[PDB]
Amino acid sequence: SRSDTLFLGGEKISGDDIRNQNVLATMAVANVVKSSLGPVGLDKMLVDDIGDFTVTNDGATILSLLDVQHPAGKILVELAQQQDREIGDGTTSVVIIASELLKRANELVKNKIHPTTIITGFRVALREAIRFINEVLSTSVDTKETLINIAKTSMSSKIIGADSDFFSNMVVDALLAVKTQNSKGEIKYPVKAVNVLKAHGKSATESLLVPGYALNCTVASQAMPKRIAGGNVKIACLDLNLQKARMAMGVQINIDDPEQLEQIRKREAGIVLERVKKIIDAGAQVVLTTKGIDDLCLKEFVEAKIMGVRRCKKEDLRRIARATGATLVSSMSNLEGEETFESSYLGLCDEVVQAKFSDDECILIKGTSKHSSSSIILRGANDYSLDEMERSLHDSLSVVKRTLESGNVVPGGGCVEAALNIYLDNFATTVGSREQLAIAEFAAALLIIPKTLAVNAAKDSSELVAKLRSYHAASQMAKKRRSYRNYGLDLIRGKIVDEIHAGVLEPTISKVKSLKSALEACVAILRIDTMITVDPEPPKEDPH
Amino acid sequence: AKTLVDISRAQDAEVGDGTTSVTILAGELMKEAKPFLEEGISSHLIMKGYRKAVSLAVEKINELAVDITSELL
Amino acid sequence: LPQNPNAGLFKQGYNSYSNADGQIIKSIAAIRELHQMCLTSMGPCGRNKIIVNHLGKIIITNDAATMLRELDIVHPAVKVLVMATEQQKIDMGDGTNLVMILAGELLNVSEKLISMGLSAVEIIQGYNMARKFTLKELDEMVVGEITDKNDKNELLKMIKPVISSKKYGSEDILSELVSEAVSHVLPYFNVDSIRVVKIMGGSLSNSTVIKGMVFNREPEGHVKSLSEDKKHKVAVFTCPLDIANTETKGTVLLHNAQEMLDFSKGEEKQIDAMMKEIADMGVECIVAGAGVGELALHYLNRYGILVLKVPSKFELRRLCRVCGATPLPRLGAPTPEELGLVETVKTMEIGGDRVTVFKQEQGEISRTSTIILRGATQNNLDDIERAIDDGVAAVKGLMKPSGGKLLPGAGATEIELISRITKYGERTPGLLQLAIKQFAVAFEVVPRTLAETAGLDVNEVLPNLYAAHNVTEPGAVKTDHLYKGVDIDGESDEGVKDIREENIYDMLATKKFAINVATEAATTV
Amino acid sequence: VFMNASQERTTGRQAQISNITAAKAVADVIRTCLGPKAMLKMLLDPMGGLVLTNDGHAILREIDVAHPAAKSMLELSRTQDEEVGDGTTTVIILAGEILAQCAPYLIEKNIHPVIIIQALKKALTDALEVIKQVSKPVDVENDAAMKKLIQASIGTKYVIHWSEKMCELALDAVKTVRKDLIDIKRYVRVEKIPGGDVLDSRVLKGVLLNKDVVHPKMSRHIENPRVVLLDCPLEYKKGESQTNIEIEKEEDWNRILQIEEEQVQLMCEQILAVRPTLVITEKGVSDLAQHYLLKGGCSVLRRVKKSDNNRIARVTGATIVNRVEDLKESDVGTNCGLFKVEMIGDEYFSFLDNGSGKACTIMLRGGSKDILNEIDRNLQDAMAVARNVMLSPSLSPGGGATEMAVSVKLAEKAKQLEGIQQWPYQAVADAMECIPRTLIQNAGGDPIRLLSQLRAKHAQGNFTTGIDGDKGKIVDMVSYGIWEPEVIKQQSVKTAIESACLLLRVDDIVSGVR
Ligand SMILES: Nc1ncnc2c1ncn2[C@@H]1O[C@@H](COP(=O)(O)OP(=O)(O)O)[C@@H](O)[C@H]1O
Ligand SMILES: Nc1ncnc2c1ncn2[C@@H]1O[C@@H](COP(=O)(O)OP(=O)(O)O)[C@H](O)[C@H]1O
Ligand code: BEF
Ligand code: BEF
Repeated sequence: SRSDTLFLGGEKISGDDIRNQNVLATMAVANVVKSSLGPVGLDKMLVDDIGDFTVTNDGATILSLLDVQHPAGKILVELAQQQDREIGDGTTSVVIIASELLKRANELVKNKIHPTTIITGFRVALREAIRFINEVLSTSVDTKETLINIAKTSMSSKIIGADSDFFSNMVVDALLAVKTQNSKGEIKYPVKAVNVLKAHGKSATESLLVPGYALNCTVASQAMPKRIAGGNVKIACLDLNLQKARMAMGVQINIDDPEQLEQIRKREAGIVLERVKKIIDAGAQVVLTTKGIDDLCLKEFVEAKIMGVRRCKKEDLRRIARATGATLVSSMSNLEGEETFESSYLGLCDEVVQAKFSDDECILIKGTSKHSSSSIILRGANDYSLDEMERSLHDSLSVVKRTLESGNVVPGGGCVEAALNIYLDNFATTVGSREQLAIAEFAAALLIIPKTLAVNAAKDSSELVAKLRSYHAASQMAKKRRSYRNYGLDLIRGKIVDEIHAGVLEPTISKVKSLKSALEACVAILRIDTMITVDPEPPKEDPH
Repeated sequence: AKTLVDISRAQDAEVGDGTTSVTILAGELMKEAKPFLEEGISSHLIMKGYRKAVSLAVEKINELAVDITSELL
Repeated sequence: LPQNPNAGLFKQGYNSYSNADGQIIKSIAAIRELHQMCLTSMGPCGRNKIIVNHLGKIIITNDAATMLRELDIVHPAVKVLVMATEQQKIDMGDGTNLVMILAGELLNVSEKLISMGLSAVEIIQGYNMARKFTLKELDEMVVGEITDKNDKNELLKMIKPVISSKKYGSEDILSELVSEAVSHVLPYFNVDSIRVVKIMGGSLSNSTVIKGMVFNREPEGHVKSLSEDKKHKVAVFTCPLDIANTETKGTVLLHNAQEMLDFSKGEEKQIDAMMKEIADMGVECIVAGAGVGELALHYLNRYGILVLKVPSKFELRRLCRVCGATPLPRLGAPTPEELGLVETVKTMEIGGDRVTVFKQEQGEISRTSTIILRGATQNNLDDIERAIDDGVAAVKGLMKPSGGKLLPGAGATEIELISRITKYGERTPGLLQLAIKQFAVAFEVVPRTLAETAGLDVNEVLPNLYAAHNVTEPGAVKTDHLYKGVDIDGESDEGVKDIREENIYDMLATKKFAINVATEAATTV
Repeated sequence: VFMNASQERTTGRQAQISNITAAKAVADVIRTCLGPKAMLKMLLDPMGGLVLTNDGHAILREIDVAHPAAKSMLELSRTQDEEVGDGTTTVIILAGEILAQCAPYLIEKNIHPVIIIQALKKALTDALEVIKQVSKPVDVENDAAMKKLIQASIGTKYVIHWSEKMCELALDAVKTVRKDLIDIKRYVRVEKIPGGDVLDSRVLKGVLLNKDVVHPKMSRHIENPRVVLLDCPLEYKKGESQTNIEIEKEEDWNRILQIEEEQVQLMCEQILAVRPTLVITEKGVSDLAQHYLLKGGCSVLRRVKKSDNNRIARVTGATIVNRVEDLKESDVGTNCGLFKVEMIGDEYFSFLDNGSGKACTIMLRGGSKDILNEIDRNLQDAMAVARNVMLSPSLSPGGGATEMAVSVKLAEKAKQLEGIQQWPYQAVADAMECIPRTLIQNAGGDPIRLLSQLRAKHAQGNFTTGIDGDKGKIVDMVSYGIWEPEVIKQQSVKTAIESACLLLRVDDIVSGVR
């Protein structure tokens, strides 16, 4: 035995046991969320071991709440949160593909295949797989009509699926209508998105979109107006923190002979108000700071009937000022010598009304100089849902962005993942020999998804998938069209149906970034045969 | 159970009178909707089936309408 | 700082009270727990669940009356519906699932009625008045020609459905052995005589049925036993074969040499004397049932006489009823009017085990027979004897007139009843209407439960059956091995009538007890 | 509240998959031992088990598995050694491999066990036919048909290097009993002697045993002797019932003494009047009992093991007679050609050579107390494959051959029968390659090239072609001395699959407490 090194707490598994422990560890994190995907799929609830719950159908967020014990599992969790960065949706699915790739890969080396051969059998099947995407996604460049379809397909297999068509547009419209920027000669929609809130209580369907931002804040002093509308309003996003003023540190104050301690006491406050007025004198319909206004400096912004908001969200006053044409001012001084302020700093909106939403109230900002402001204020039964409703939002808004930032889209619904299944094996198997058996499993591993889309329905679905096969295989082989292929799964009603004929549609990007990373993960684990795991640092527990 | 006890205050703030009732309805709403889960095909067919419900019901809930003078309150 | 609510009325140690309505909601669910576990068990196309004894033994069955037999429950309410199935399996072989299935459902559907506004007393009378109508209506819903019992013709037709229910797929071959072991009992008949003996080795399809019981034992007398004969006449008796031992106090005292020098001989004398006496009678085989003496065993081996070691007191009987002889205490004094002829008493070995048998009869033909079940799994071979005992109980009912009345099983009847029971409550004024329309839909179990087993979209199977009231027999059912809804008449599938009646009663009886109780005062430890 | 706290339950896909993939465990361990490049295992149960038997049963008994869907394999095996000697290991392989290939459908489904169950239930009985088609008794019929059917069995065991000896060893003893045309498989006796070697194993053509003694002056050997199977105690064993001798008078005691002496004195003389050379009894005579018989030149016997003496009469034709005073002259056994006491190891065996006698006792010698036993169990798997080779002169062309042939059959039928029954048909079909798989993986020669080239050929002919690693590559196992009795391959599939469905007939599993 051994001696080897080093125990205790430091151990290592070898060859078979690892290649297995790795696969088990992957099917683990995988098989949990293998129910989620597909319209037929459901949501789950995770317990904060302190009672607190959290209902969610998202695969990414769901795996995070799992805790990811072990290297192989956490590796998938890491691959998950990658997908949101690429896309935003499909996290639930990407994990599956990967897991299935290992599952099968190992089931090959368990057949004494050897990993090197396999790791290439994917390396190739992957490239050719994208070469087939070149035939599918391209036809999906031309087909606002098909944008509401993509935003809708991002609703199914989700809570907001029941109100899909309704929120399908609330999603599209804010980004399409009011959310466009431009940096260094590039046009793109907010990959950081547009403020979305949640309204406790109220109706499901009645989630109010807004023709402006929805800064979540309350009026500084009650004495201020609760609304200032009409047209051409004076907005001011001032991060000056115009509250008070204390001596500059390191600049101590020792007085004498006076009898002048008072001659500057007020002078400390004066310089504050002097700057406050200098700004109020340029517009001051609404003032929005980040640091906050002071009681002794609110009375001044109050008497003038100027709405003032104490300490706002810095990430907001930016997006707000960018739409109203204003300029989020940092320091008062502008060149030297300057106080200063210029009416050229203020913004341009229509209404600044502080609305109400069930025991709560937030200030809205409707209309802007540049018409780019959108804020969707959800509203449902409990926080437990109103939050998850947002998850379907953050995960659907994305699917659109990625789409509108890449002309190419793809017929989802198990369609693509079905064509590849037939296409590579029937047509990839030119090399043959052993490498063939590898490519094969790489294609077979793809069926994993279409399968679970069906198994999600209690009813025997072994056949519904069998049909999706013969159909898709029909595009070429075997033994001027009209092309009889391109169909897909209609989970809602059993039997195949053309997906393009339906609202269903997933961005090509998503079908790539996920197909690609699912491989690297798989590979990286294939190369594994020994996991040395050394114990951490124990407590001193010194007998002396 | 923690989601229900939440609808209580979830409702009280919005109108502030349907305290006792919303819970009594929310609950019984599932009891007489349960045997249609297993005997029913899925939990999602019931979802869509509920929209056509709340929609129609809110309508009927509007039929029985009265006008407030704004003394008589 | 406080606070703390005191205790309203005290008592001893700890006791558990249960408000009746609350208990009904609460205990009606406990009941409901073992329901979803018994649903998947009933019917052929179903499933079997393993159970590990409190002693560690492993058990697998389809029978729901056994699932509970191996199950240690705590719920005083569930205890009832368990006592039901168990209090039936003994009286009537099959039908143990229709017990739980209905019972559970009856409670399940009664809930709606209890919540609507009804009262337990109202609910009871409701159901009850249905049990009297459902029992009678069925007494005529038969239409299944009460076939007369002869040979294997009618037997195999009935004994199959009783078997194809759990051990599906071996229905044919299985029941074959059953009916086989049956027709070896010349027709009042005793069910108990057909014993079963399973021995490991080969596949189940290699099992056989011999006219006479099998002994997993070797013939005594060592290498001095024949272990092979031809048409030998046997003689079985209990009393110990050895010397006549003093039942009370008794020893052996000797005074002088002549005594000792001869006492040793005296034994030898009596020994041979006793033996040869019984041997001359033409006795070709002595089946010892109690005690064996080596002292006198010296004699029996030499002439050429067999010797079957001492079985159990209860096994000697079923044996004797094969040979034709009769047991008789005290050694010697054999009576030819108490002797019996046995065809063959050879020593064959299956699975490599030394075994003696009584197989085949020229001959006198045994009154009791045993089935030899070869298999590969201790567990399966056990849940095969069960599917057999079920059958042996179905032939026990057909043997007592006039229970030999068939009936459209396979859900057929359990579906027609749906409407037939509806009408009764459809035309009975009062609040009891509801309590009846419920008892009716309660029978939705058997229908759906069959469909859900095969993956059949239950939402289609039910509607189809409703359309198919055909009244041809019916004439209408569901076979998991086809498309849409099948036809009972065709498959030759029909469940014996009386079994259903017993099931429909014991359930409506048990379900009523559970409904009847209002408060449960459970103790502790 | 029920259920009782606490007893585990797995409802759902759990037990459905955590029983097949759990049975796969034990089925993943043994899957290395089989065929020419065998992998024998060693294991230390509680206490110094220190046992190394390649008998798949013998192995699956020591694992003492606790899992239900696993103890099924420790059962599906245990049976084998009841019907057919060898093959015990190969059953589990398929028994599990079936369960294994049942996972793919069962998981991407949406498919109830009942479907899969009967789906294989057909394929099984389908394969059972093809087998019953291949065996042919007996083209070149010879008494060597059994001999070479054993070299297929002993092959790749802890005796293969020295096997051609342990081959003729097995056959001989088998053909000593009247089982030809019925006779037990017990009469051959396997004895364990300490020191020695496999090659130094003696095939006594008679009997063998050792016994306690009280005086060695007896004759150590006698040619063509007279053997009495007495079965009595002669020292002075007290009467069964409470035997007592109350006395009266002064000069009576001695009378009783000389009487007691007389009683036994006579019995002893009685033995003499039989003219024996060696008295063999199953009970104890020590002291004067030996003394006298030894003076007469007869090696007395301590009671001889129960199953021991029961061999001696048959070999010697004698009949054990518990009575001494009625001993006939036609009850003795002289068949013994030469009875000596040739000491071996640290012990001393009394061998009754010579024959017309049924129990061909084998005194197997060994070099290690853990190996002598690994050889014993390495002949139990042989003597039985011989016994069955006799009972049914029908021989299956084994060596992964009968498997590769059955596969093509099942695979043939499945295509015509397309549907949700095609996959499960192509299941037992594919899974039938379980054997030829690691059968080669154990060796080393590439398996994938081998079967991808074995199928590609066996498919176009070569019905009885297996994988013979003697020369690498594969060829018709029918030509070489590769013969496996029919019952083995047949019965095994029906059995391995019997559980390969039972474990699918499982819904959930409910436990207990201690
Ligand atoms: N072809 C068939 N043969 C036998 N039984 C069938 C057949 N088809 C359906 N069944 C079902 O099998 C019987 C009931 O199953 P069973 O496990 O015996 O319940 P129980 O023994 O408690 O009555 C039928 O009455 C029916 O519902
Ligand atoms: N000459 C051979 N070449 C290759 N394999 C062989 C040869 N002879 C026998 N075998 C294999 O070994 C045998 C299977 O035995 P197995 O159940 O695996 O363990 P054991 O022989 O101990 O019972 C078969 O005959 C065959 O599969
Ligand atoms: F279900 Be029955 F008792 F066979
Ligand atoms: F090891 Be063999 F299968 F008996």
